[PDB]
Amino acid sequence: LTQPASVSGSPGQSITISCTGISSDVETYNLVSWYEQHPGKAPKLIIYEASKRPSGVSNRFSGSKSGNTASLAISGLQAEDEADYYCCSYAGGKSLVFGGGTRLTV
Amino acid sequence: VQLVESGGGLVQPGGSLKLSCAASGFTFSSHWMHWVRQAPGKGLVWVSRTNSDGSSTSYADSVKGRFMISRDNSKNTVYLHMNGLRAEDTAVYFCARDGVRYYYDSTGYYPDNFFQYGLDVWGQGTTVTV
Amino acid sequence: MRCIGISNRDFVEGVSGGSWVDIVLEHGSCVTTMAKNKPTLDFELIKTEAKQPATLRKYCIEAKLTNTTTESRCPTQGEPSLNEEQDKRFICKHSMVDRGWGNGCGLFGKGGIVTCAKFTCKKNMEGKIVQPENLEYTIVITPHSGEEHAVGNDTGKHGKEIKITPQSSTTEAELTGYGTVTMECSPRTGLDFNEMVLLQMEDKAWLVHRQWFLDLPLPWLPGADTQGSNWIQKETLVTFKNPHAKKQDVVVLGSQEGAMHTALTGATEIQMSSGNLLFTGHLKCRLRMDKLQLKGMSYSMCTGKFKIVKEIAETQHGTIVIRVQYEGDGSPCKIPFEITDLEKRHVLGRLITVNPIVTEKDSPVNIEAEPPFGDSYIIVGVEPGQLKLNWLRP
Ligand SMILES: *[C@@H]1O[C@H](CO[C@@H]2O[C@@H](C)[C@@H](O)[C@@H](O)[C@@H]2O)[C@@H](O[C@@H]2O[C@H](CO)[C@@H](O[C@@H]3O[C@H](CO[C@H]4O[C@H](CO)[C@@H](O)[C@H](O)[C@@H]4O)[C@@H](O)[C@H](O[C@H]4O[C@H](CO)[C@@H](O)[C@H](O)[C@@H]4O)[C@@H]3O)[C@H](O)[C@H]2NC(C)=O)[C@H](O)[C@H]1NC(C)=O
Ligand SMILES: *[C@@H]1O[C@H](CO)[C@@H](O)[C@H](O)[C@H]1NC(C)=O
Repeated sequence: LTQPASVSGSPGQSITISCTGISSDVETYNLVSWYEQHPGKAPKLIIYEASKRPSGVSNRFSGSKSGNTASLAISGLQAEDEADYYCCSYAGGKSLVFGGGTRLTV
Repeated sequence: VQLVESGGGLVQPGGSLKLSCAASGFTFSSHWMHWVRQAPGKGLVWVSRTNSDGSSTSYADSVKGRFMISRDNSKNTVYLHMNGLRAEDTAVYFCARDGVRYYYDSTGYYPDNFFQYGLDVWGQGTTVTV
Repeated sequence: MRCIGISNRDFVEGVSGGSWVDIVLEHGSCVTTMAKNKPTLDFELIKTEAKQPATLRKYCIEAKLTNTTTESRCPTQGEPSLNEEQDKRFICKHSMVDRGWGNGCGLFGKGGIVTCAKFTCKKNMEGKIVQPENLEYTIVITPHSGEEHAVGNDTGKHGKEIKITPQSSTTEAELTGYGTVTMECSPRTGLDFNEMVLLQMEDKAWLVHRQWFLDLPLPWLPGADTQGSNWIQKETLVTFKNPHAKKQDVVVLGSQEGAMHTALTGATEIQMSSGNLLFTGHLKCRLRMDKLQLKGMSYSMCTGKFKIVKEIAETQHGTIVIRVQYEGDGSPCKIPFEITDLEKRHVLGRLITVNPIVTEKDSPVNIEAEPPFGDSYIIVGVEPGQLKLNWLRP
């Protein structure tokens, strides 16, 4: 699963984080998961099922699904969003794989 | 809704270490539990998963053979057995609860391919150096 | 002298002197052979070995199920399938499970489930076919060379080791200082290996009926696949359980070790001492002392006095053993020996260790002889200083 190295964006600005990794099956991308992890601290589920967002996670956080790509949108950047973002999906029917990791710089 | 972790410390290469992850605040017996690795200053790596009883288990190709997952619903705890630990296996191990699967499988038993998951609750982790 | 101290000790002597003599050897038995103007010999069967066994089958008596994998599909989604199904080290079974909204399916109905588990054998037994002619027998021929350490010495190489097969029975054995003894044996096994399988189980063995061995309901490997992974009939010890159409579970059936031993009551057992097989049967052998000769005999008697260097001990058969050292001159020498009555009138009792000689003065000689019942006098050496020793024998 290949994620861009790092994505930088000004506060107020809307950005997007891609996620694409070889797998040729709709079963994979439709089940992409996104995690917000600050340094040292434990990860947090921000998006599940490619677009579904759990209660607590800010409205600004969006979930897109492409044919062979996955996208995480942060519509309106804030200073507090400066962290590490990791996508995740199915390697095989019973296996999970995390992405390269994107470093969000506000 | 807690996920406590223990077992970390000094470990020599090609050695045995058992990692225990305690649980409270949910129906543990009914939830799929996961193990996820993370290097000192690098990215997340999914390690293993377990269904309710431990009949369906999965492992990363990187650990396949040298690792082993297990759990007892009595103690409400999940375990990771790591034998023949190579130097490249050095990281902070995390135990996570697949809470999303519970909205779909209220039993947490059925080993389906590509079922909807989402590692809801995470533990604080535990560092191992090998 | 190796036989001295063994309970099942047979004293065998030839008829018309002793040119030839018939002896029966067995595990635990020991035979002392005597022939006139021929050295006394100790024969003992020490080993029996099935030398070219052919494994027929190998049975698993203790099974272990590991590396369990399960896959399930929703109703109207097809039969589930694992790559462990094609793998022969695994045991797989499909079933049907009730699926609904509450367990993760958009529609209610039966959903296919498949469980696979790796069959690993913990303990096994082997069924070897032995050709009767391929049973190797090891016999020790220890002469009655008065030798200081000879007496009951199991390890210290005093005797010649010879190997016999039912096929090759006739053997010439060279005993240093005595010549050659010829052995024409004939094994009396009691039970032949005709349509018999030698069923070996760790440290125990049995002789079982072939078809019975080939009919045991246990997982097995052929003789053609030893160190193999694909165990045939894993189902005889593995059982699958799904009684509520909720979950499929694999179960083992537990060690058949004990169960087997019970079926093997009406079977000829074979024991094992120090990891080798101890066949119950006898072994009749014919001896030839024709090329055997007493060491010395052309020697002169001992001019000097003798010294009893160890207290006279009586064997379980009434015979006595006497260790005497030479203090005189003449060695290589010939020991004067006699057992008489309390007035030296008649020479009573025989001599087991025939023609006792001294090689080196410094080396003691062990003399074994059967004293007569009642009161006797053991006479060692010649005048002066003749060793007179009174003996008691009720
Ligand atoms: C069963 O048989 C054993 C061996 O079988 C026989 O061995 C020889 C002796 C022949 O009879 C032959 O026909 C057989 O193959 C037997 O073991 C042997 O016994 C002797 C002792 O009786 C062992 O040791 C030797 O003796 C000296 C002791 O010296 C003092 O005593 C003697 C009188 O006994 C005096 O003459 C001296 O002046 C001394 O006061 C040992 O010290 C020495 O052994 C050590 O030294 C040698 C040489 O440096 C080393 O090679 C050894 O390893 C020792 O460290 C002598 O060698 C003799 O070793 C031993 N032979 C073998 C092959 O082991 C045993 O006694 C019999 N047992 C029974 C219960 O019947
Ligand atoms: C099966 O699991 C055991 C215990 O974890 C392990 O030792 C073994 O290597 C695994 N099987 C295979 C085929 O590697």
